[PDB]
Amino acid sequence: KLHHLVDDKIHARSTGPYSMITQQPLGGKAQFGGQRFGEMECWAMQAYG
Amino acid sequence: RMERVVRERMTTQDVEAITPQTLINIRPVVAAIKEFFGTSQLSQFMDQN
Amino acid sequence: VNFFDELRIGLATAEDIRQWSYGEVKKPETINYRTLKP
Amino acid sequence: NLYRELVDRYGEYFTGAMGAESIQKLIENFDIDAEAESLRDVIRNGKGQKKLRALKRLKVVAAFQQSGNSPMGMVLDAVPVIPPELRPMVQLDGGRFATSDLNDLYRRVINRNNRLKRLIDLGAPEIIVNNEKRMLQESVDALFDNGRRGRPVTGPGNRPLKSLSDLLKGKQGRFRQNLLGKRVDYSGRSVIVVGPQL
Amino acid sequence: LRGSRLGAVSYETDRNHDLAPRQIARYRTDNGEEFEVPFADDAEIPGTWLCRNGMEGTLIEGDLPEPKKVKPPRTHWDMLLERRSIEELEELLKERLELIRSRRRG
Amino acid sequence: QTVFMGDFPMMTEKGTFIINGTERVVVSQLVRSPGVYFDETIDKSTDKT
Amino acid sequence: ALRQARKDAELTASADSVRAYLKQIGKVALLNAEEEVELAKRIEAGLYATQLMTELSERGEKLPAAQRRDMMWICRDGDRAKNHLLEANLRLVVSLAKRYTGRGMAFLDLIQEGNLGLIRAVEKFDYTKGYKFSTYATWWIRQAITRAMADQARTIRIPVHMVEVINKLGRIQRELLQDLGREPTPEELAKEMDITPEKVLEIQQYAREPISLDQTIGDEGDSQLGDFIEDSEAVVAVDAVSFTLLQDQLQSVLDTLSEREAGVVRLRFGLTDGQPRTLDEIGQVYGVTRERIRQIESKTMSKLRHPSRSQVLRDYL
Repeated sequence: KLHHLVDDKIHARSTGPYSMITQQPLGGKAQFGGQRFGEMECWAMQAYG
Repeated sequence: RMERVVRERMTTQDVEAITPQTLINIRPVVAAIKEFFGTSQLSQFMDQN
Repeated sequence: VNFFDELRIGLATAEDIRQWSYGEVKKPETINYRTLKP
Repeated sequence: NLYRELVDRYGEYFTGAMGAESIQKLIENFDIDAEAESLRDVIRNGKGQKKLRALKRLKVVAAFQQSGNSPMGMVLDAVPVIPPELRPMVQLDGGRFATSDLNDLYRRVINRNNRLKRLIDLGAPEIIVNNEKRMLQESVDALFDNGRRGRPVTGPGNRPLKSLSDLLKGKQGRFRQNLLGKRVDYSGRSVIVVGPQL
Repeated sequence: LRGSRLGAVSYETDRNHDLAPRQIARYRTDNGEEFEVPFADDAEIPGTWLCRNGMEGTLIEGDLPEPKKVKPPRTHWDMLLERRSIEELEELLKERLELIRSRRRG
Repeated sequence: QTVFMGDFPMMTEKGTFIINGTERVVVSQLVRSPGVYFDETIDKSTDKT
Repeated sequence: ALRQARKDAELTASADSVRAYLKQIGKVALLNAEEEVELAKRIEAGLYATQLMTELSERGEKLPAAQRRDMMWICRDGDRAKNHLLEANLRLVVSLAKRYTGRGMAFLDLIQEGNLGLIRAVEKFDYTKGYKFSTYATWWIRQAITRAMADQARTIRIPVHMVEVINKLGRIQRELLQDLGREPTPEELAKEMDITPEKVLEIQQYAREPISLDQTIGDEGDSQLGDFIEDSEAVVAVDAVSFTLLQDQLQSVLDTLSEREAGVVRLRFGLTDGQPRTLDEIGQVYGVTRERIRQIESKTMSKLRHPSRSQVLRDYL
């Protein structure tokens, strides 16, 4: 039984803490934290229109 | 580092009044050991799964 | 307000720089050590 | 030695200086138009390496001629200071403090500028004043872009400091990401399994 | 790892429909710069003001109270004066004067 | 004299050090030994060793 | 040949700029006591001469041409001799400042504060006491260097007296670590310090210097630390909407109350003006007394404790 259990991985955020200098959401699941909607996803959403 | 300190203070200190207790500075040696065992990429956190 | 249409970068001059500012910082201190106020 | 013996014997007939103020005087006494036309003449008639050097220069000379930018802005007289909240001083849990690493560079610049002001007001030799001006130049250079001239201005632990350029530049600088990709609210993640009845 | 700017955000709602009335004063520096400051109505107007430029400016209104600025703290001349005497310095000045005399015309 | 040089961390029976209550392991490092190392390249502009 | 190589090396870039400053100061050699006496007499004579022209300029003299010209010469030569003395002892400034590096400040900053102390020392040098200049000047150099180190080497500026007590506490705890071996406990440090333990604790708190927001994530510098600090001073986005809903509900419950007495409560707690004002002001705006106001306050207050008004308001507290 490997040490990659779901309870360590499941994560969600509607609203939570915010970063310091920039006002972006925090991340890492230690706080609430959010997922990085990075550059490649920006391209993927641009391609959809 | 300690040798640099000790040979700096060999000259400035008066002769016929000194002893290795007064000459040896152990703070840089213990600082180096503590800096090695803590915050070094090779002094790794022990992985016990 | 939006209505963004152009962005013009350019070499700023001293008369522009001292027109942007609201003051002239002239002391190398940040916070009073005891009361923690700027 | 040569310079001092010309100036103390031939003090008239010319003006000669040293440092950034001399560059400012040069930019003051510089006709962009006639120089640009001379470069056009060189490209029109000359050839070879002189040609290529004329092409590269004109790419900068004609850039300053076409728009309304005076080239005086190349030298600097008043240095702007970024707002405090973009270089914050925060009190971490534990009564600690965290600078944003620009406060130290600004402190160095203000220290050296104030020291230069006091030196000039008091009456100081040419060597000390020129050394102070050179350090003011180096502090401003470190503020705008670390790692360019000399050595990177280091901090504790021999870590290079983060200047203003090192915040625009880099993969982690604002221009590339934290502007194109951002952490988002109303989001989550989880490990996935097969849903063959969906 | 919490953090704070040593400030507090007030959850108050804007009340632009009425504010306390605000007067406006015009300050002027020595080099012909003009600055407008919306000072409080029920408040004193300081004729000497530190303006947006950074130098000290005075009000365009004519008051001129002249705060009697302080003399220079200490000069080289003050420091030589306290460690010597006037006649000793006059003797040294005479010594240098006759020195350059004997240098020049012999 | 007999000068106190400082506390020296001691490895336990299991091959691990104990720093600040936590357990840490110093990982053996592979490095390039000092010496003389004669090596060759080829030059495509000249075809010589 | 060899001298040609010397002249070639004389013109190099030296991008370090401390090496450049050192090659610059290498131009000027040292001086001995008699020329120090000569320079001191020259600078004092020039300063007296400039004082005397300034005195004679005001309301004074149409000076003789030769006398006028030659104490102009004296006045310029005083500054010349001064300048020469400072150039002579800049290397002394460097020699005293070389040992204070490695902490707090940079090297050339310390050089420049030593130079300022040197100007101050040549300002207060007396030669009639018959002493070598270095003995007197070292005092001012060390004072200026330690002052500029004290009040210009921390992001949060600690004044000089607290810097001195912090340095003394650090030295004492260091020597006790080296000699006693056993780590100094704070109260014993207070005993040696001849101060109270709580003052020692406050000193230990004040000495703490700020880390950077651009260092290690937790252990290594993968991500700047400033990307893992929350913001307690921020809109949490549930407080704002909850606060607005509280506003509307409190206004509704106040409206369901009686007429003008709910409004007296509104003024008393300042729900529209922003300031509370007192019974004098409520009476002034209404034309009534103060005891009636307090009775109205108590009567209105009693009803809002009753559940129908409280049930839609209790959850907010």
